Amino acid sequence: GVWKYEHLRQFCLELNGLAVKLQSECHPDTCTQMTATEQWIFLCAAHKTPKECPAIDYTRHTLDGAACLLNSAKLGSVCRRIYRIFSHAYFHHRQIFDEYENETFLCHRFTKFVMKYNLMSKDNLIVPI
Amino acid sequence: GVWKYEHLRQFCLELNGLAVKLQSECHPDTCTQMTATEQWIFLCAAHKTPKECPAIDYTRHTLDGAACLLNSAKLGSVCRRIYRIFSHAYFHHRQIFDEYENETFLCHRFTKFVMKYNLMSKDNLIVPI
Amino acid sequence: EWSFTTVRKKP
Amino acid sequence: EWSFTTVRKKP
Ligand SMILES: [Zn+2]
Ligand SMILES: [Zn+2]
Ligand SMILES: [Zn+2]
Ligand SMILES: [Zn+2]
Repeated sequence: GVWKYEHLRQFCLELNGLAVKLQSECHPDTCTQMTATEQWIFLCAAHKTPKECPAIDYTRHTLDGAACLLNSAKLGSVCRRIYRIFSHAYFHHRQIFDEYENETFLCHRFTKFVMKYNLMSKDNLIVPI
Repeated sequence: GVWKYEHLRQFCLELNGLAVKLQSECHPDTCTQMTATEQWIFLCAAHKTPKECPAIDYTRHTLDGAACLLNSAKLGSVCRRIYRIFSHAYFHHRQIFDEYENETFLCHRFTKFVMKYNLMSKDNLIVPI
Repeated sequence: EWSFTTVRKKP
Repeated sequence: EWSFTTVRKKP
């Protein structure tokens, strides 16, 4: 169980690399909500009440919340929310996603990890490989 | 908006009538979980962490929580949870449900109300009429 | 009870 | 962040 919290932390570190690459074109005037592909809006959980943060905010606040939870079932929630950073990038920032993935395989590695430890429902794994 | 909280309270009162009828055969040795029809278990929200209460407990704790919230989006959550009392009775206590519904039309009245005020997704309205 | 909904389906 | 899951799908 201790390795579960541990390996997740390295993922959050590299996921910051993706978030920094994204903030060059994922802006709140155009990515006004956190979405991936269907008619779902995702509400940012880093607030007293879940909030319709723009995608860039959702990304930052969620990574921040995960980094905070880690240095201190809860794993499943963090993983589900972190994964949306990948799905938003894959569907709305495909070029940046592709560049970053070809260099790090981060989404691949993260997907194998949440499946290896049963941390997300397979139904939520909508990004290929 | 004030009528929304108000009409719900009368529903919770009559829903206590159903809960009292159910407690004659909905026991925790046989209804060990709160379920309706599919492979979903419903976790009781009247606890610090959602709990796998037996159906009778889920029913009582949820009605109790709704009565408390009322005399003091939140409406949607209460409605969704209260509705499971109907679906559990309909699928696992069909005779009691049928007797009570023929006398009160409570599920009918409740369903029309949550649709009238858009308080539950229609996807969750699995009990007929 | 208390609520914390993080996914909403667009109308 | 914080979590409050009230529906679980049976294995
Ligand atoms: Zn974006
Ligand atoms: Zn936020
Ligand atoms: Zn029962
Ligand atoms: Zn309970």
